[PDB]
Amino acid sequence: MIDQKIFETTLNIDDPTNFCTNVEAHLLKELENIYVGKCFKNSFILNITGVIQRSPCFIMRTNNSGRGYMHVRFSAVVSYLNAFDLIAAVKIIKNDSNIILGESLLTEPVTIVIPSSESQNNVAEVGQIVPVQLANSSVYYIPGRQQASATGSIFIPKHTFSVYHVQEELTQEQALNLTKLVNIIEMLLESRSKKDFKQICFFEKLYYTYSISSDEILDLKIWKGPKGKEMSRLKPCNVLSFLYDALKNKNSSLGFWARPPNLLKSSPLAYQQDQNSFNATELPIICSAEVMFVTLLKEIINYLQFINDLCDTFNNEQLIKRHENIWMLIEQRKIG
Amino acid sequence: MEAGYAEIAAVQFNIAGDNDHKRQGVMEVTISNLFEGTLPAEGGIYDARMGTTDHHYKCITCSHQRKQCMGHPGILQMHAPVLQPLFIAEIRRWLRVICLNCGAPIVDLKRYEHLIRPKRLIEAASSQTEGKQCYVCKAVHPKIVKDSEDYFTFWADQQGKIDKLYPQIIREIFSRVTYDTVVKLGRSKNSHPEKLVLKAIQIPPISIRPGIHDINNVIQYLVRKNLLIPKDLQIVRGQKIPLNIDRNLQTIQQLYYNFLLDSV
Amino acid sequence: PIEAYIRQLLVDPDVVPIVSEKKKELRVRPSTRKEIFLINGTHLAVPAEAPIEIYGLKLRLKTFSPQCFMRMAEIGSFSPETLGYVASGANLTNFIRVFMKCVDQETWKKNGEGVVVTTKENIIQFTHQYIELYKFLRSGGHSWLINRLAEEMVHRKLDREDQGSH
Repeated sequence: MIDQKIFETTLNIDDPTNFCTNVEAHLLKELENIYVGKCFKNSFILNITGVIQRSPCFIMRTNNSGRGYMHVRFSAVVSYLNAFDLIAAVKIIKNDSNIILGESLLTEPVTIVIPSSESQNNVAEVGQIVPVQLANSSVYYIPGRQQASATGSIFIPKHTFSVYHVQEELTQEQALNLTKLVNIIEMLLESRSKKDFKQICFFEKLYYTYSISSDEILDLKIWKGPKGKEMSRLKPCNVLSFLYDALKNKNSSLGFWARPPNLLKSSPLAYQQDQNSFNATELPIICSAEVMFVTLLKEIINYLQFINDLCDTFNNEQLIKRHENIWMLIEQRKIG
Repeated sequence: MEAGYAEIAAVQFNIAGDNDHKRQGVMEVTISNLFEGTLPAEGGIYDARMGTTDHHYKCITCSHQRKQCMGHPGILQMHAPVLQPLFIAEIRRWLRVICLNCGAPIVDLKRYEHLIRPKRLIEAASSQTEGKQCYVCKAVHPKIVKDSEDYFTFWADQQGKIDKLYPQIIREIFSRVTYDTVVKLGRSKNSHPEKLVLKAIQIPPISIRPGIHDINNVIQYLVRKNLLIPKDLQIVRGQKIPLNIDRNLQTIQQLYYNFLLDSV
Repeated sequence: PIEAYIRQLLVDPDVVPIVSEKKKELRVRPSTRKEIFLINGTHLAVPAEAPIEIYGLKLRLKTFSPQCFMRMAEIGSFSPETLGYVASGANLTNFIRVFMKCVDQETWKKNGEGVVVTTKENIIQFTHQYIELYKFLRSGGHSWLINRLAEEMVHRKLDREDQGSH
């Protein structure tokens, strides 16, 4: 997830007289040379946005070199990868008996180790681009490295889900905070709308937990995609509209919230009920409205980004025919 | 990436336990060999991960030459717990204060709440605690006596019955002490008595012991004699361990004491 | 799998100490020395292996200061799991107190405030809530959140100390 961050650092200056001429420009250039494209303080710095504040260029006191140093606090655009994150393009580099290596081709530099034990792996031949999902573990950001260390496997769609029992109302400040995620989802939806609809439908049908019976596209005037199975007589509710109405204090967030596999994970739909009617196989998670909303919004963001990057990477039928081996493997692991 | 200019503003002194030595160590010593041909043997006490003092090879840790390498500590896993030579007296002050059966303090903490922290534990241990009965487990506190034949052996005298407090028994006793007792006795949360017994010692960096000194012979003897102690050794208060194992434990603890506090 | 295994996993942090009983039930052994309580409220530690019957679980709700979160955001290298924990403890967020509140009753009272649970099934509920809380703290969500608030609060402090003042 691309985000902002603020760092502190100390930079050494060999020629203080030359540095003091255009201090802000020299500072930006040296910061870009040192920190851009490297992992530092549990994050990977993408760009240097600016310098919030600095210190006067002091002169080093413990040596007679005459050099200087300056403490700089700067805002940088960084990226942080989380567990269960969906990456739609990694290049298989090494395929040996021990492990499998891949490198992401997206704007999030990360090297991914893959265990050969899992059956979904060991099929991705060297040179194939396979969309993978990061495993339930932390992503290692080793200082000084141009990539991130992570573990994961080829993204096989899951068949289970989680139910959130909400006993707390959504406060105005929490809704205002969540409007940022709502804006992110909106921008992702408008970016998706510019892409090819055929590729969108193909990939959503491919990564559906179930199998779409026939061509039937569901439309909400803000998200367009194929329509799949339902849940008896239960109807889904739009999450974006619910959040917008909650900003005006017009809805109640209490009760059982769920996103069972019959819903398209890249769609803003969700199920809200007054009773635990979902046939889940675990105890419902007691949480506030804000926690459930954060989880669902980030899941929607993840799946929207996954579909968008998958369509970006595979822009022609030649790549699809090349990766039909992976596509059939994905298709096989589906519940009837 | 570059390291910015910095200066030291303050220095903090603490007691290093097993966790500090395990996380600050760059390798674990596992063999008593010294070389494999001309290069240092991997896993020995001269392993190049600890540093380098020869032109032939560079440091494996920082990839520097012997001039720019400051050395890196290693870890030696002791098969039996060992006491800290520098703080043996402190260990005594803790054995006479807390109960040896449940860890609850045998002295009244409220009696020392007005003293300053540096002398709270000293003044608590100065009082007569032998024969005092714990108010929780109802166990009579024995007499903690220092063996006069060495500098690190303790005995418990329960109404004439004498037991030897092996470092494993001392560690089990100390791990039963809560942080509330440590704070209320003037010590800090970084000076818990459980750190006074080491099951993993630090092999100093090669930069501290160049000449791949005579202190390296002590470490090599300590490494070789550590492997004589069985790994699965377990000591429980009251157990009569064989004289073969008891003799080996004495030398290992004495070797480490002479490694740190010889002729001091 | 096993409730004993789950509780042993839950015993690891300094938070959630346990109360021991002589009823001879729910026995478990920690992976390290653990400070526990007993009925009538006496605080005693146990070594890295000691069979302690489990009367109930008391998760302590630690109260920090916003200056601690300010310092940790100033450092900037902390994991989201720790930042969110401190923010919940500093009342900047309430995730810990939201996932908790499976309290049976006022079945056990002492100095520290928190969640006390003393029965069979509600201990299972407590373990489930703790596991879900830490999964949320390590989830993709709460990583966009804690980072957002940590960045924005530091930025606002810098603005009010430089832009709003002189």
